[PDB]
Amino acid sequence: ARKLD
Amino acid sequence: MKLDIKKTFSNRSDRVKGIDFHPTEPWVLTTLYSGRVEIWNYETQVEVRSIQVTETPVRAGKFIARKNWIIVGSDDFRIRVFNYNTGEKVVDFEAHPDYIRSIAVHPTKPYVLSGSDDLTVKLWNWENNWALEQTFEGHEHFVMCVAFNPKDPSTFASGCLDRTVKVWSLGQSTPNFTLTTGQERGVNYVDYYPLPDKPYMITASDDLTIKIWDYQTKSCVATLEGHMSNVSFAVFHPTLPIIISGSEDGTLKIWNSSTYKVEKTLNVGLERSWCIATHPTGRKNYIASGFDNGFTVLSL
Repeated sequence: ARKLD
Repeated sequence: MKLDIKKTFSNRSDRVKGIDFHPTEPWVLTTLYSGRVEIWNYETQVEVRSIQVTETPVRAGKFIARKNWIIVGSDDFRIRVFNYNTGEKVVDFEAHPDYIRSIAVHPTKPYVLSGSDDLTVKLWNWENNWALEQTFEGHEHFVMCVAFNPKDPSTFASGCLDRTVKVWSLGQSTPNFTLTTGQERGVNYVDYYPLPDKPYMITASDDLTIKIWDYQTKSCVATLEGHMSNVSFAVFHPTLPIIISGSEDGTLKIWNSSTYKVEKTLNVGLERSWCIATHPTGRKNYIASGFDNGFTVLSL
């Protein structure tokens, strides 16, 4: 799950 | 190579994902991972207005000063516009079927660009009932950043996790060109040098690098190395001969824009850096950055 932050 | 950096205002808050300066009021907008947005007067250190917009992250936010608006985009897929004088919610619509990462506002025309995890950039016209005027298709991963060319805003750039920047013309369906950046973990950010003397763009990547591009030759002019974790952004300052970058390594770096060497590293103490704004006309040479634990406004 990329770039959630 | 003389810098004089002063802290104008810093405040603690939840993670700041978007940030923007008002062109004529001493205000900064912050958009937060918590779904809140805040407008601060950084001279008086007092809140102008704040809104709990949603419960999802608001990753993108800009002033549209000529309309007395802010425009924000969030992980609930929606674009919302608020009048900052009254607090009126002006519009509220689903813009993409996925997260909104970036919003850009045209300098003269009533156009907004949004970039999304849906692999597209979309163009909205607020003088035509916020119509979807065009969708730009071609990227193959999340579109992380969109930016109009300030010198020719009939064109804009998109930076994408597919490792490319695409430069487009409004009204045309394919890119005028694609930069294969060689930044193999993707592009997080793209910015234009704002002055007429150089046709330059700049890209930041998870691969720890920043690259400068000549958009007429499509060549990489320079690669800036030094950050120790993902580079969230890199921008040219509008008045000073510097580039400012920020990273999940917790630092801001100021680079000489002629030699492309680092001049100063700032350990802001707010953990990871996510976003950046520069005052459009260089008032006090202000810059502002948003972090995990708040934001800071610095005069240079």
